[PDB]
Amino acid sequence: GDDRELAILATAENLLEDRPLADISVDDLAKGAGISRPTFYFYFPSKEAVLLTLLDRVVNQADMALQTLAENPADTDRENMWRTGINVFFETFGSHKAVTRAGQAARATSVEVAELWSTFMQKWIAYTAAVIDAERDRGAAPRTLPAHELATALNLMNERTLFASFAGEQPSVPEARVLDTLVHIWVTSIYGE
Amino acid sequence: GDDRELAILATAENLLEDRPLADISVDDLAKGAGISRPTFYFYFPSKEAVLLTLLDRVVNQADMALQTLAENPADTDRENMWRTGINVFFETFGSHKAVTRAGQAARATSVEVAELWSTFMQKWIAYTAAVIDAERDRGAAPRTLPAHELATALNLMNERTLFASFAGEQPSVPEARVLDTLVHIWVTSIYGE
Ligand SMILES: CC1CCN(C(=O)N[C@H](C)c2ccccc2)CC1
Ligand SMILES: CC1CCN(C(=O)N[C@H](C)c2ccccc2)CC1
Repeated sequence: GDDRELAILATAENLLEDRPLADISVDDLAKGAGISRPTFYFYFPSKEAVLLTLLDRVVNQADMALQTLAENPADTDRENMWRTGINVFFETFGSHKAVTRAGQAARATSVEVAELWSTFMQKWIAYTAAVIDAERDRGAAPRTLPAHELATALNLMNERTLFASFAGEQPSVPEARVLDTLVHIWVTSIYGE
Repeated sequence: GDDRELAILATAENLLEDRPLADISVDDLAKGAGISRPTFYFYFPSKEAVLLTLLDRVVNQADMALQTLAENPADTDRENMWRTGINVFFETFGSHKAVTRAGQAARATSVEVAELWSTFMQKWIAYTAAVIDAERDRGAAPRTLPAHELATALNLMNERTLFASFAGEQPSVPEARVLDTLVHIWVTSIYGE
């Protein structure tokens, strides 16, 4: 039951490491999961729906990890606070590069993948903005740009820059330098006047 | 000759304002350009090739505008220098939103659109890095991050943030606030310690 479903998900994630969704068949997913094609269709309406679930799981893992941080402050300076938080996204999505890559491409063709991504981006921006506001309220950050607009650009930066590094795009920041690059831009743009 | 070619390009740009490339036919482009379908195929091998040329023209217009700036320094402070340069991209791509939107989507499916975009990104990053280096050499900017890695992230930020604003994505920075948002992040990240 949940075991066949999990096997289909594992197969799909494994197969997306070697080729795109377009080059993967339902027969490929069924075969890999040790089930027939009609049995597959009992668990999922389409290969597209398999990706959506994989992405949903990755996105929620990141979100849950950020919630955990938000509830248990690490005892460090402000630079390290931002780094720790950006690192949740670096590690979570960096641990699922094929799902990241396929899921970002699916945004063009799938309304549900677009809305999933859009919902969580709004959440992570809102949280970023709340932290900047608290930093301004405590007098640690200067009142420069509208917090929510600053939050939006920094989050979009992270999205495009992390994804380019993971995919090895040209151009991209090397994966071993991307965390420090983002953290510097967040800290200088948040604290700087 | 060049007139039929230009008419096909104009038709394609006009039609991309109302619908995507997938929903536009060669018969649509021929009709709009006042030519037959075989005559179309004399000028362009595909509707895809029409987009590639449109994007090529937009990209080169931006590039040429930046070259002009680079050769004639505006007499202002450093904030205004960056703003003027970011503004070339804001205005050029902002004046061709349908071509921008279609061309960015084509990156997934077209190797030539991917390589066009990649070539000019490398150029604009290299130029950004050269300016930061000169700023460091004159002692106006501190030696923080590797210039080229800083240049890469700021350019990727601009790409994703400008495009989200133009497309009205959720989330996005409002188009009337996006220039000031980017300029603040560039200036604080380039000059800040
Ligand atoms: C406290 C903040 C830390 C930094 N954040 C962050 O990088 N979000 C962006 C949008 C992202 C999300 C998933 C994958 C790649 C990038 C948000 C939350
Ligand atoms: C001096 C620099 C100014 C800012 N630049 C810039 O925004 N480039 C990015 C990559 C971009 C290009 C086209 C469309 C949207 C964004 C580069 C050059």
